[PDB]
Amino acid sequence: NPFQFYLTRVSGVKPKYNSGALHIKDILSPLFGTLVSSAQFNYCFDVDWLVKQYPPEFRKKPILLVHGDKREAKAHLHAQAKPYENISLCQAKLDIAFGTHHTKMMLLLYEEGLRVVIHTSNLIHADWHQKTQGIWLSPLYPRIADGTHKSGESPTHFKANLISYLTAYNAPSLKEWIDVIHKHDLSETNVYLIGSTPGRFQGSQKDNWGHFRLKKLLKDHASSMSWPVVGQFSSVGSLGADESKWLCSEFKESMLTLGVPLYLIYPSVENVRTSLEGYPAGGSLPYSIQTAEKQNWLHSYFHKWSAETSGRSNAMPHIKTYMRPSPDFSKIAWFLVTSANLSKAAWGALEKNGTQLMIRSYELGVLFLPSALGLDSFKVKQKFTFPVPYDLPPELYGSKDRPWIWNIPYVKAPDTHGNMWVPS
Ligand SMILES: NC[C@@H](O)c1ccc(O)cc1
Repeated sequence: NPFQFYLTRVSGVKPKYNSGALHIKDILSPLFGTLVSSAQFNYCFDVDWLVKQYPPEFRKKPILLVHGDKREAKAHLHAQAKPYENISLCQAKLDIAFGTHHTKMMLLLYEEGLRVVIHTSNLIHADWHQKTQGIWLSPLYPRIADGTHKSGESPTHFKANLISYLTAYNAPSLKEWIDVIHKHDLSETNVYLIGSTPGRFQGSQKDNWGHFRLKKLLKDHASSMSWPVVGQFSSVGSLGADESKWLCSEFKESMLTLGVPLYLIYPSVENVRTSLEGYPAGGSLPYSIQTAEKQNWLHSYFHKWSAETSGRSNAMPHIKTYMRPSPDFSKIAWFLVTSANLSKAAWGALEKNGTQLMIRSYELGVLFLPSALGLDSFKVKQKFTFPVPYDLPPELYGSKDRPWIWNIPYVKAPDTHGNMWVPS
């Protein structure tokens, strides 16, 4: 299994649909290594819940929480953590407004080596219960024989890329994790790291982050051959007055690079209503009427959530993925799993006559390139060759479908649990 790409367990589907699926408890289990220390980067945290996901024997090992909370929210987080002597926090600077620290990553230091986990789930019960979420598991990275001279680097430059990502936080607690990574052999890594970090980037620095980083990797590491682009996400930023402002111009341009139809997959009201969760799934799909009414054009790009291949049609997506399938959808030129949703905040927007990339948020993903495996393309695994976790080709919204919008009421039809949705 070259990909090490997994979905989270979904409770309440047939056990067959959970066979190759992982819950956080499985990720933190002793079968994965003898835990010594860990860092949990994320957006939302339930500390009590989180600590319980660790095996009892490991529950007292040091844990660093890397978050972006401020003021009263920071207060609350610290409050959640206080009861736990072994937990420290690192507040990631968010110097630009409307930025979030959105990256989901685990750094797991064991007696036997180091593991890196890049995934899409918040550290709260509901994100791991009945949602479709994605996980990439690094291999167990051995410690470098403390008597040998080696970089421990991979052909994909993952090790240096991860260190640069951590370096940008400028945070004392992360330097220690940077030192740990220095000491390990990450050479077996076959994926590319794609990060976002807050900033306004000029010249050479453009290629380091966001969609320009992706564009750069696709230039150097794919090659060419009406192959569509597919984008799949749970949050939608303000994209501009029309497609030419950002979506089809700079964003899609990065995405189509190699060496054009755009399918966007976003849950409809109907997908949410009949989900395992019902309407409360919409709490994790925060598309506001405010934003949506500014850009009604975007919605003709939208396709339904359907995941029969993985049995998760009813498990609302909090995973985010982007990919480049062939015209018949039987193959792909690459696959990206990331925390980045469909927003300029996450991906970057060009400022000052296209000479500046402005990014608002921390985001992190892994890119699977056939070349890193010595292939030209991946065959799509038809029934959850790359494991595409949702159905192809994507299915267009019906005429009566609407995109889920979180902050309006739905009272005409009850959801899966006989409830309505009246936000307020
Ligand atoms: N339910 C919390 C809400 O703020 C939220 C919504 C979507 C996310 O990805 C993360 C958090």
